[PDB]
Amino acid sequence: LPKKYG
Amino acid sequence: RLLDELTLEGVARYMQSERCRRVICLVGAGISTSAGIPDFRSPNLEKYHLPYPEAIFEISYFKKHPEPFFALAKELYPGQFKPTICHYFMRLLKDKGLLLRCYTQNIDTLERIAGLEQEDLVEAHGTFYTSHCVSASCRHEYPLSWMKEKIFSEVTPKCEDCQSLVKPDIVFFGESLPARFFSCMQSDFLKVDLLLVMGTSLQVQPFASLISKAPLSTPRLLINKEKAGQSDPFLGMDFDSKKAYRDVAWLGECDQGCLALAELLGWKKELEDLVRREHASIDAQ
Ligand SMILES: NC(=O)c1ccc[n+]([C@@H]2O[C@H](COP(=O)([O-])OP(=O)(O)OC[C@H]3O[C@@H](n4cnc5c(N)ncnc54)[C@H](O)[C@@H]3O)[C@@H](O)[C@H]2O)c1
Ligand SMILES: *C(=O)CC(C)(C)SCCCCCCCCCCCC
Ligand SMILES: [Zn+2]
Repeated sequence: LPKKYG
Repeated sequence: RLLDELTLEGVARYMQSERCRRVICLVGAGISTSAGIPDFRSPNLEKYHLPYPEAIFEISYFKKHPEPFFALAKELYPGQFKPTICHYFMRLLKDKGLLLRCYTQNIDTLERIAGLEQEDLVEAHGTFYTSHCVSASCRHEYPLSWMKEKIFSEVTPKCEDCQSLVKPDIVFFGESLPARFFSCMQSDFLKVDLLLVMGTSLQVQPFASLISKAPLSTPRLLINKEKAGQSDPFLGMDFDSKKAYRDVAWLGECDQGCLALAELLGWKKELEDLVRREHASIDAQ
């Protein structure tokens, strides 16, 4: 699943 | 367009119209600063001697050295967990049958303490409420009282069944968000009537993309110290263009914004009574 970024 | 004017007063009139049945809240660290939990944007992480400052919330580094993160949690662990006026505003939305979902970036459990149930919440970056041993063959679960005690004793938390590390159920930068986040996002925004965005800079992804998932007619109210979510003139919310038609920015403290909106809705006394009663109960406990 998409990863936390930013 | 659904709002009769692009103001808080317009939002409040819309919320008390027959069209406004399902509200989604999108919240971040700004809603908990008045409860004593600091955000990252507003103007203390040198004692940890990290390769680069942001490594303390990255999974690559936590896996190599979990000590700095747990030492930070100890330093930040609050003396009491008292949800804010903003949290209790969302409790009122729940009580009145308006809250479809609260999507939160916060890990501090204050939404639960304020009385939002598991079904009401998408804790998009996980939570400190539960922790798990990291060994895939074990995954033993531990409650906050267990984790707090190991954080305070300055003892890295180890599983009692297998002695592996026990990690709070939070999503570090570089980790996958929970399946529930994507499943809720694929259904909740089909029929949402209002987005209430509070206390977030809309910079962490994929959470920030949630504002783009509502129908194009859905009003979006931002209650935040600074204007957020606008498209970057180099690299969204449209508050000020000649095309603006549905987004409203109320700039100030989340608590004061929620108080002002409550007052327009005729909930000011309800909200004050609720907060005072809940805080008094927490003090008595
Ligand atoms: N309480 C928590 O669980 C907690 C605390 C810090 C950071 N985090 C998480 O870490 C990530 C990065 O954090 P971040 O702080 O850089 O991002 P963020 O998106 O949470 O940013 C917080 C935003 O709230 C605003 N703000 C702060 N106090 C406010 C107040 N009283 N009223 C109104 N607006 C206010 C800030 O100006 C900023 O725009 C996010 O996912 C965040 O939710 C969680
Ligand atoms: C993503 O945004 C989540 C983070 C990896 C950044 S967690 C950010 C805050 C970590 C420190 C928390 C301090 C202790 C809080 C204790 C809460 C117990 C319920
Ligand atoms: Zn284990």
